Amino acid sequence: LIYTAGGYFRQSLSYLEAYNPSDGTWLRLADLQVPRSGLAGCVVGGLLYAVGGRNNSPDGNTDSSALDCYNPMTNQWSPCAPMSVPRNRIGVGVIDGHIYAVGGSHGCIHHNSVERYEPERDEWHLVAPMLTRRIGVGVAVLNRLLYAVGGFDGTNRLNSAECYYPERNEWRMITAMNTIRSGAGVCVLHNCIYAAGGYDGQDQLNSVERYDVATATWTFVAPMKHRRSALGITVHQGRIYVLGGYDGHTFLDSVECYDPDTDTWSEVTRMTSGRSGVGVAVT
Repeated sequence: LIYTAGGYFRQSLSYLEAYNPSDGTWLRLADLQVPRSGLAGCVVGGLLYAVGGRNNSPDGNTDSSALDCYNPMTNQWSPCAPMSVPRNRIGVGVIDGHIYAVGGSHGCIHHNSVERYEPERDEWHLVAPMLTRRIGVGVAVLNRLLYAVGGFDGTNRLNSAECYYPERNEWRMITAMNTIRSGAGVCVLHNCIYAAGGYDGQDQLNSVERYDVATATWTFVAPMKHRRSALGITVHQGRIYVLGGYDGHTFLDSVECYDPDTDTWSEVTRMTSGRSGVGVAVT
């Protein structure tokens, strides 16, 4: 099932909920220990991890270096070692069972730094920094290479993407997206890096485009029905789901589903309550 952790609606949230695309219904689980928005989620060894973010509350706005791990058959969170720095609006990806933490912000500092986590050793380690400072960065893994896509460097929203090679611990710029996207949902479906929605400094976006590594080309596909940034994104049974986000007016509860065979989006469910800035992963 598709798990959503954290989010924002008037304050950062602690919710953990699971949607099942078969039954159409939602299941409510254990709260995060600390509320977080702007976090990322991923799954390693079947366990779901919540990475970075910020606790935006009536009493504070503290950026998060936390890493916490949740177990689906214990329904228990337990803390792991924290990162070198707080990273709000972080991106994450998984290569070889290891979590890479990319970019994000701490106050007015916009990180280009990156670090890697080891679940069997509960250790963070710093790797090579990106070429670009990127908050609201989208991250994807394809052929075991790590891609950092879009974001905001503090002045400009970005259409650039760059690629990390783990045996070359070096960053390489690639072909830019057609669209500037901060806070897009970025995932891999088929064997393309998809970038959906986001914010370009003027409008929240409903357009979607995908990267083919062999031809180094980005191509548009069908747009979502409603513009959205700070969406959670995941792939389930060969299909993309986008969860919530902010459309410039409303915190959406809409969940849209992209069918790649038809190049069609459909509204499939409502989240229990509208929210943005979640971490999503499937297990």
